[PDB]
Amino acid sequence: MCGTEGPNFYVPFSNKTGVVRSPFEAPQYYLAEPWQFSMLAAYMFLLIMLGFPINFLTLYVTVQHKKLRTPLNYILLNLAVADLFMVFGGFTTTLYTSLHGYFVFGPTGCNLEGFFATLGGEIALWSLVVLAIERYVVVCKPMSNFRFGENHAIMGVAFTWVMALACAAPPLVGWSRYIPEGMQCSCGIDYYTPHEETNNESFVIYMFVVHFIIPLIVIFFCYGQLVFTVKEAAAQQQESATTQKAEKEVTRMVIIMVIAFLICWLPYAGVAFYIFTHQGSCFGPIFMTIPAFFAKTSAVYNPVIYIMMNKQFRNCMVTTLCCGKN
Ligand SMILES: *[C@@H]1O[C@H](CO)[C@@H](O[C@@H]2O[C@H](CO)[C@@H](O[C@@H]3O[C@H](CO[C@H]4O[C@H](CO)[C@@H](O)[C@H](O)[C@@H]4O)[C@@H](O)[C@H](O[C@H]4O[C@H](CO)[C@@H](O)[C@H](O)[C@@H]4O)[C@@H]3O)[C@H](O)[C@H]2NC(C)=O)[C@H](O)[C@H]1NC(C)=O
Ligand SMILES: O=C1N=C(CC(=O)N2CCC3(CC2)Oc2ccccc2O3)CC=C1Cl
Ligand SMILES: CCCCCCCCO[C@@H]1O[C@H](CO)[C@@H](O)[C@H](O)[C@H]1O
Ligand SMILES: CCCCCCCCO[C@@H]1O[C@H](CO)[C@@H](O)[C@H](O)[C@H]1O
Ligand SMILES: CCCCCCCCO[C@@H]1O[C@H](CO)[C@@H](O)[C@H](O)[C@H]1O
Ligand SMILES: CCCCCCCCO[C@@H]1O[C@H](CO)[C@@H](O)[C@H](O)[C@H]1O
Ligand SMILES: CCCCCCCCO[C@@H]1O[C@H](CO)[C@@H](O)[C@H](O)[C@H]1O
Ligand SMILES: *C(=O)CCCCCCCCCCCCCCC
Repeated sequence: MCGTEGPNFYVPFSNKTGVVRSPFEAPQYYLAEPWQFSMLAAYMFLLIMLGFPINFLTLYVTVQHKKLRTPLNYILLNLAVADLFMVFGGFTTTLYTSLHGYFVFGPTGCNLEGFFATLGGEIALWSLVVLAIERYVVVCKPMSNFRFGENHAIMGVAFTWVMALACAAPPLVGWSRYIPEGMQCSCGIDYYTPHEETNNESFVIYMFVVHFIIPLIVIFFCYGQLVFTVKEAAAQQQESATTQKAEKEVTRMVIIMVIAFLICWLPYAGVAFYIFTHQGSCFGPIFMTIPAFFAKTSAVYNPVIYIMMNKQFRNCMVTTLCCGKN
């Protein structure tokens, strides 16, 4: 008796005192104090205020700077758009519901806000995967006579939308479901409930393997094989000081990317390990929602790492911000 079940929701609080209400109808202040809902709102405001300009400025400077519109950069524009789906489909909605203390848009808004928030983060995820595959193909040259062009870059972008739809869409048609999560102001995939009518179990396994394990293996193989290729080539040109400098910065950048991906990936595995073991107990409105809580920040630090630290974009954006000068 950990929570209160209802049609289209699961509140992580016991109704033995009769105070639980539908997360679609009334504030959930038994889950958390009003000021904690405010701090949830303040966190969404921070994400909006950092995440909109950075990701929008990424799209804007690409319009103003011809050098950025290369095919290898398409997937980074895709990342920028995905983060904007997170900012507007997710963070902005959640700022609004947060300040009511429940999901005021009803179950219909739940499927909508759950779709677009989930799609956004899933496109971002697979953009980091596709970018690693592309960099691996361009550097390690696994295919004999191959040249990466506009057509290949478009396939990569389309591929992320297919993978994101492969996660975000089934809950609208009967495999898993969208429900309010945590403090009941955002909607998402149901990992909290063994809903047999929508076969929640097999979807969690499908998510764990296809949308969690596979991304880690591809990112690690590709980038590891790339660092290996760059390090062997540098080893054969050791008197080229710039080749050595270029080798160090590629390695340093792969480490930053992979570490930043683990900062978002390991919390889910940490919580996962707390459900493989420690299966019996109940989970508060914060337990499985801690990884989701902190993964939202990827809408800010991913463009900082992949776009803002890109030597090209950085100078482009400085010129754009500075009305053309410097
Ligand atoms: C967590 O647990 C609580 C406690 O059980 C649930 O809240 C109760 O929900 C039931 C309905 O499911 C509520 O019952 C309905 O109350 C209506 C209003 O009652 C108030 O006003 C009357 C005077 O009209 C007072 O006497 C009473 O004390 C209340 O203050 C009634 O109009 C309803 O009557 C209709 O339905 C019943 C059958 O349930 C019939 O017998 C009647 O003839 C009539 O058709 C009904 O009684 C109850 O008031 C709620 N209690 C509280 C404390 O809120 C939550 O739903 C549950 N949470 C979740 C998420 O499930
Ligand atoms: O790679 C990633 N994939 C992500 C996709 C996603 O939203 N998640 C759904 C919940 C998920 C997988 C992760 O976490 C689980 C823990 C235990 C059992 C099943 C699980 O499914 C997010 C972030 C990264 Cl870094
Ligand atoms: C830098 C560390 C920040 C920690 C913030 C913890 C704030 C706790 O603050 C307390 O929380 C209670 C919760 O109901 C309130 O009722 C108390 O009035 C309040 O003082
Ligand atoms: C840009 C941010 C807009 C925030 C809009 C918050 C509106 C909150 O609305 C409030 O919700 C309460 C229920 O929790 C009602 O009881 C109040 O009457 C109502 O004013
Ligand atoms: C150190 C602070 C950790 C705070 C963890 C808070 C977990 C609350 O859960 C949160 O509820 C929100 C409302 O539905 C959701 O939109 C968020 O995705 C979810 O993480
Ligand atoms: C480094 C990887 C970048 C992308 C990380 C995506 C994390 C997505 O996080 C997911 O967001 C959904 C919608 O808010 C929630 O329903 C899920 O509970 C949550 O895990
Ligand atoms: C996804 C896999 C990421 C691969 C990161 C490789 C980091 C290797 O890092 C390198 O290791 C060398 C070991 O001799 C050290 O000598 C170098 O100083 C160091 O740059
Ligand atoms: C040229 O490259 C710079 C052009 C002039 C920009 C100077 C203004 C920058 C201010 C940005 C930070 C504002 C902080 C607001 C915080 C709420």
